[PDB]
Amino acid sequence: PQETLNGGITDMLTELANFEKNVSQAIHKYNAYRKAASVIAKYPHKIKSGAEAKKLPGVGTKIAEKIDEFLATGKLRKLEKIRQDDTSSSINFLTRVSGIGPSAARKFVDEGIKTLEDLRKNEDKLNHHQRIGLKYFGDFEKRIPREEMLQMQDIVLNEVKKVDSEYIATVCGSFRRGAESSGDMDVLLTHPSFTSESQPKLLHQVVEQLQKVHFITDTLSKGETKFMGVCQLPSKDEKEYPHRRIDIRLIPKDQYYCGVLYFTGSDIFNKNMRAHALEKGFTINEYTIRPLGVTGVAGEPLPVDSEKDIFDYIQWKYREPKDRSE
DNA sequence: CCGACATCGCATCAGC
DNA sequence: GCTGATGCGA
DNA sequence: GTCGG
Ligand SMILES: Cc1cn([C@H]2C[C@H](O)[C@@H](COP(=O)(O)NP(=O)(O)OP(=O)(O)O)O2)c(=O)[nH]c1=O
Ligand SMILES: [Mg+2]
Ligand SMILES: [Mg+2]
Ligand code: NA
Ligand code: NA
Repeated sequence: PQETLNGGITDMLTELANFEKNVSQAIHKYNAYRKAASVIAKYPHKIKSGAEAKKLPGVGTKIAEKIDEFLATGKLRKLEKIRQDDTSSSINFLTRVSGIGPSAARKFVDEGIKTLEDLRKNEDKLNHHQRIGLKYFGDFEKRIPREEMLQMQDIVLNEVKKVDSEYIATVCGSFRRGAESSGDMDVLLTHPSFTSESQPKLLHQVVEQLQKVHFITDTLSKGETKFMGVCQLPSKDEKEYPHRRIDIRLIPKDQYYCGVLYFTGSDIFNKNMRAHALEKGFTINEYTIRPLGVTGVAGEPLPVDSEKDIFDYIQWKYREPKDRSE
């Protein structure tokens, strides 16, 4: 349904969600508000009262009261107030820097560091991740057109095969769902020699090669199985491209398709597919699918050699990635 | 009344 | 030195 | 904040 229908309400709830996570440090209120915003966004009617909204799962007494005030006044007294509040609004904003969470944002503001300009004057007080997040603040909030994603995929697949032709690399996330644009790039990686019981260099080799051809420009974090970094397409006369976020995960061969499924998403799709994993005694994480015991204890991971099989367990017929927005 | 609310890899801190 | 706890992003 | 044991 159109955003115009209840966009005022869902915007209100989303904003309330952010202040709970970032300022109050209340992650479960954050999720509570997001759940309510999500169920209202789908509601195919213009809400006329808080009582009407309360019928929806996730909308309770308090949010009903808030909707009634919003409907009556076009605003929320509490939200207007915290908006004007220099301390809280500065804390909330600083968390938009990748690496600065609710705790670090609080500490910065506590000592008078409230803006991007303040952060730029105080590099000594930032860790490696936070410096990169600051350096590319604007770029990291930009979206990536599918055309650039395809160009980015071309490079990753080419360099990965160049290192070792037995590698298998899959770009997942919103890209795999065929989305017209993405927020970042999620790469899943595997190799015939790495399974449930087996170098740390398997991931390193790839990262290093992508650095060699000057695709990967910065590193946020890098372990034996998980890389988080920054990349950039080569210049065109044309201006240069924005720097983008890219993750690369090395996953055991015998867990690849659970991984591919999990990190393809969507969030809301996985949340739904997991809920019905329960439906008839299955549990699914990013590694395995397991049967639940007679009293709810998961047993042995089952064999999986395709996304298909994971569907052949909870008894749901295959959904193409393009249909997994929900 | 009151506990659950998703989970995991990596960087960094708290402390022995 | 080290192990364990916490912050963080996805 | 919501839900339910
Ligand atoms: C944010 C998030 C994502 N995921 C999973 C589902 C996502 O589909 C997948 C990748 O995360 P993402 O890159 O933030 N989401 P996306 O790739 O579908 O969409 P976008 O274009 O990156 O915004 O990882 C979680 O399991 N827990 C999370 O908190
Ligand atoms: Mg993504
Ligand atoms: Mg991502
Ligand atoms: Na309700
Ligand atoms: Na942040």
